[PDB]
Parts: sequence; structure tokens; C-alpha cells
Amino acid sequence: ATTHVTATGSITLHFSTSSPQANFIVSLCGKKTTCNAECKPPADHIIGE
Amino acid sequence: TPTVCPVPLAHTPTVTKWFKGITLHLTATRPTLLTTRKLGLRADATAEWITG
Repeated sequence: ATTHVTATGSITLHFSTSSPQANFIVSLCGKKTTCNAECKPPADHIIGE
Repeated sequence: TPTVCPVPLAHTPTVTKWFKGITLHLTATRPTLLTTRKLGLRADATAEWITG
């Protein structure tokens, strides 16, 4: 949900998706930035989690 | 009267990894009941008795 902020710091975030196309927009504080990329299908294909 | 009784926990199975499916390895020394059901609209329930 949130994290400690900094004057010029940087962070890493986890997420999941229903498509391999990682094209979307994401909001931090009140501002937002776009994010585009390609994700690949996994090897394992059987899990109940 | 009611009470508490013990029952065996049979040899649990080895699970493979199959494309849109699974293949299992059941082991038993006596007839045992097994079953499964989907988790969506269509139950697709199934049951069986396994001897060995």
C-alpha cells in the first residue's frame, strides 16, 4: 500500500496482472506515471494459491 | 454414546505437473475412497475406490 518516502529516494514494488502486457498507469501520492513493458508466461502452470 | 476414535492417514500421493491438468501417483494397501470437485460453476464431481 505505502512506504517510507525520501527527498530523492527510489523503491521497488511487487504486483501481479491478468495479461503479459505491462502497459498501464500507476499513481504515487497524488501524481502518476506510466509503465509499459512485456512479461512472459511462467514455467510452472499448476498452483492453487 | 459419542466418543473419539482413531483412523489411519494413508500414504499421501506424489503429484506431477501436467499441462492444463495433473497426473497423480496413488499408493494404498487397502480399498480407499478418493474424490474431487471443481471450484467453479460446473462441479464436475468425481469419486472412486482405489485398492492398490
